[PDB]
Amino acid sequence: NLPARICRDIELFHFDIGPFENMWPGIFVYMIHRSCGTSCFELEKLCRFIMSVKKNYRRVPYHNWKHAVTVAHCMYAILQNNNGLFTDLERKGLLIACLCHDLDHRGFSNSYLQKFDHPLAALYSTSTMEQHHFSQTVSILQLEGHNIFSTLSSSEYEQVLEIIRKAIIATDLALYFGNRKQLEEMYQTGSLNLHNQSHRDRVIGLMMTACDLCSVTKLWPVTKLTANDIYAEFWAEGDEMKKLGIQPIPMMDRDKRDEVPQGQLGFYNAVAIPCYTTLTQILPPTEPLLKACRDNLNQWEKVIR
Ligand SMILES: COc1cc2ncnc(N3CC[C@@H](Oc4cnc5ccccc5n4)C3)c2cc1OC
Ligand SMILES: [Mg+2]
Ligand SMILES: [Zn+2]
Repeated sequence: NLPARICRDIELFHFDIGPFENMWPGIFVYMIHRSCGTSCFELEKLCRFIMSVKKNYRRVPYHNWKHAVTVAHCMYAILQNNNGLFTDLERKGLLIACLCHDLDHRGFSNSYLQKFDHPLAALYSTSTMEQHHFSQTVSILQLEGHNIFSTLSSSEYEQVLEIIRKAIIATDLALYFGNRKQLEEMYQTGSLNLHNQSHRDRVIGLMMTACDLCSVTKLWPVTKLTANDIYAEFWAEGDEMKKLGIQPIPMMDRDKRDEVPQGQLGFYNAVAIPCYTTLTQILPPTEPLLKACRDNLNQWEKVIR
């Protein structure tokens, strides 16, 4: 049961889940119980499911089990501050999707799997790792004693698996540019309709981006330390590009590590700032995510000065 500090701070968008792994299942149970009532799930089955999810994340620098529970926490905070917009089934699907959305990641991009000619890239030619993450989730749910949705009707099971598949695939950041461009146009023409399932699927895709990127919405010491882990994987991938005989892009080239601050400025301006600006226009109570992101941009601008 939750320590008082955590019961309080868990409600902040910039909560950090701490270094005790064994506290994370209970943090996730607490969130999904607070969002979806306690009858939502059988505690034993859900416990079994969380441990199996944990076991199928790898010990890589950034796309690991801590990233998964962090992305789930950001979704919890968005859903808690947007009471009555999403259904109980959407709330449960989206927290499950976040916990599962990088299952079995090895720390390499879809672009590297494609250049390597990995077998996953023949199986899933677009959104390769994300199609795999969703495949892993379904395989885990299919293990004995792991069907945390066994009390739903067949129709509601199929519906929640669809909420989860679309939410996982939307974490392919290649898809975010076009999604956010469509949402911005809907917002500005006043045509966005949350009753329209295609529009609602877009807003959930943007939620998934905002949660996947949320290191840039923590406080600066967290954001800066997290950036170490993000570059650790990118530089490992850049080494592997070099070994295939392909010069990596600068972000993946550890010899270009002095240009980190400039690369962060690029990212914030092209991706994170527009992402949280669009999200705040659609869901005004997400505004703290945007304010934290602007503060971090100003920190990277300070490092440059
Ligand atoms: C907080 O630091 C982060 C966090 C990430 N989380 C998840 N995926 C990331 N990437 C996926 C492929 C890449 O995608 C892209 C897409 N578009 C751009 C535009 C301008 C600069 C960089 C851009 N990168 C980079 C980053 C990248 C990053 O900073 C350099
Ligand atoms: Mg991912
Ligand atoms: Zn992720």
